[PDB]
Amino acid sequence: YVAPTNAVESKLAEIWERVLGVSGIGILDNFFQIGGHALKAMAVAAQVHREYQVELPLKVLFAQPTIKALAQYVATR
Amino acid sequence: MKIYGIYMDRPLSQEENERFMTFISPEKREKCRRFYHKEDAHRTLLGDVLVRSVISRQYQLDKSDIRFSTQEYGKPCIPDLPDAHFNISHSGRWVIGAFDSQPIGIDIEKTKPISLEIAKRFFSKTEYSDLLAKDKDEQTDYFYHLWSMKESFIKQEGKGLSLPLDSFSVRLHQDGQVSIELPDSHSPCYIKTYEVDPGYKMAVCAAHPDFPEDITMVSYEELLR
Ligand SMILES: CC(C)(COP(=O)(O)OP(=O)(O)OC[C@H]1O[C@@H](n2cnc3c(N)ncnc32)[C@H](O)[C@@H]1OP(=O)(O)O)[C@@H](O)C(=O)NCCC(=O)NCCS
Ligand SMILES: [Mg+2]
Ligand SMILES: [Mg+2]
Repeated sequence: YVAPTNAVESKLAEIWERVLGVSGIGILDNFFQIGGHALKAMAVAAQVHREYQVELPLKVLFAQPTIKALAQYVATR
Repeated sequence: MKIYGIYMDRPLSQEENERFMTFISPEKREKCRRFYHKEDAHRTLLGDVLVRSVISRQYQLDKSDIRFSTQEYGKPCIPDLPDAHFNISHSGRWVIGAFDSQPIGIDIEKTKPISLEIAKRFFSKTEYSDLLAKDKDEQTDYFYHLWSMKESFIKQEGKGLSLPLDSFSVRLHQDGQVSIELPDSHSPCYIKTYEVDPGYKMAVCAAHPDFPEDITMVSYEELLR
């Protein structure tokens, strides 16, 4: 477990927690090992666009399914 | 074509779990151990064993002899047995698998009320319009049809969600047949929906129209053989 270290990680954690119904997600947790699946990945991508006006391609979420990676991608855009 | 289903009327016991773990690769074992939720572990486990059991029976191999790989989008295959095309899907209490001599896709998803936002954002305009045409009485159910039908296609093709959901359109007609709009060009494909459980939508996508009429149920005991 790695606690979030910045605002984008914490927010993405809040998004993931709400989508997955699980509490206290670390930033190295694999989305698909902690209850994630395709339908919930879509909901994750929808809420990233609503929050940050950033288009999260699904292939990116599948390729690097951690908050740290996703925060990186979201921040740089 | 064969379609097998596993209904999880109860969780796997610790014995069963450990016995199922016997059939799989070290890597797959560590993967099952990394699941936060037990049921996700059990679904993945059962799917692996389902493929091992069906293909081992067909080629007269032992279950544990089978070696899996994946192609670039994560679609599982058996490099030694390239004629043995298969696909798995799991959701809730269902683990289902399809098997054919050509590439095949399958999907099942538990229905849960949901907004149309995902359809608006990701599906083709045609599908979104079809969805809006349904009465509130039916829109959740039609969304899960669209979802499972489309996913059966992208899983057949092998790219999964790397293939944009708005690049093709599917339609479930009132008579029960599914049509697909593809740039064909594209090889023939066919989608059939299956009603195996009222709380779930399921579909299969195959290279030909010779689908079984019903699915074959498989018990834990059969799989533990
Ligand atoms: C394929 C797919 C949509 C599955 O979504 P899902 O609804 O969460 O999972 P389902 O229960 O329907 O199916 C699970 C099974 O699908 C199979 N599968 C995985 N990837 C697949 C793919 N690309 N094509 C076909 N089948 C696939 C596996 O057997 C998997 O079982 P397992 O995870 O227990 O080993 C989804 O995993 C996907 O889009 N994967 C591709 C992601 C991608 O684009 N990666 C490339 C990064 S560059
Ligand atoms: Mg699943
Ligand atoms: Mg699915």
